[PDB]
Amino acid sequence: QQYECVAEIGEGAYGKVFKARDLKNGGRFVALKRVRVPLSTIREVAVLRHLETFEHPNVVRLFDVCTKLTLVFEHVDQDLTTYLDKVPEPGVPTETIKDMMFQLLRGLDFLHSHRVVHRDLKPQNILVTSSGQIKLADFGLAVTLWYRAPEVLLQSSYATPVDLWSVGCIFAEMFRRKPLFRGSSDVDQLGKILDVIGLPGEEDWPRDVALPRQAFHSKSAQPIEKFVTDIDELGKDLLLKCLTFNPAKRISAYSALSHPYFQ
Ligand SMILES: C[C@@H]1CCCCn2ncc(-c3nc(Nc4ccc(N5CCN(C)CC5)cn4)ncc3F)c21
Repeated sequence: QQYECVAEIGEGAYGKVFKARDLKNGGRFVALKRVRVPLSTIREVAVLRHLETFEHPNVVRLFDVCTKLTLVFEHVDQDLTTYLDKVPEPGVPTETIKDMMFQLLRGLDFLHSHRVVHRDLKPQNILVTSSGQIKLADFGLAVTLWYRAPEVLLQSSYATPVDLWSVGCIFAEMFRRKPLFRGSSDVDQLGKILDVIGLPGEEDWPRDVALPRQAFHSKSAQPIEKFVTDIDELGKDLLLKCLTFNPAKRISAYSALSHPYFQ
């Protein structure tokens, strides 16, 4: 084979990911991934090869596609979840957050501008280069609920604001170094959320969902500076807009890039 697997670096419902040697391209480490045995896959692959034509610095580069189906990416040495583990005390520098957040919002904005929703944005998909660059992975191709948007939990909409709620949970985890909303089910996840952001208005609750608003009793909207520590006045306003219950009122990645927090 053109690539030689050396170690497993990821497993799940997306497929099995391997660290491999690019035997033909200088022995560089690459990320292999195999998908199962269709025409909807033809669709999602052409999109992946189309976004590659742009070669965005905040998305993992696609080196090859083979034939059930093998996907070769640029190997980046570690992910966000092992970066936050190994980072020294007392945490991530305040500007290292601001920079990584901007790279995150740029990759998401690139993905959203081309009408691609990540749908599972979490630290395990966020990768950090040895240089410190944020490169997104595991998208454009079809369990932890800790980063699901409220509208995915309620099962109503699954649009681009879904990824911006996750950005809020990652934003707060870059000050906590621990997940903000950590639930054991979708009904518990939505509860741990509303316990902090507050019970929204009756018109903010989507319709035809099985879970009614009156199901929860999270009486107050709590101040976010209690659950997240060390966030500035701007880091609060930006984080509050990502963690907005109504996806229509929630901030977009394009509007988040042009926010006072990134000056
Ligand atoms: C498998 C990942 C992430 C999941 C989601 C699936 N997906 N998709 C792409 C990648 C990916 N990952 C890396 N590198 C990486 C990732 C994790 C790790 N890990 C090794 C095991 N450790 C316990 C944690 C760190 C090491 N290199 N480099 C390029 C990539 F395109 C991954």
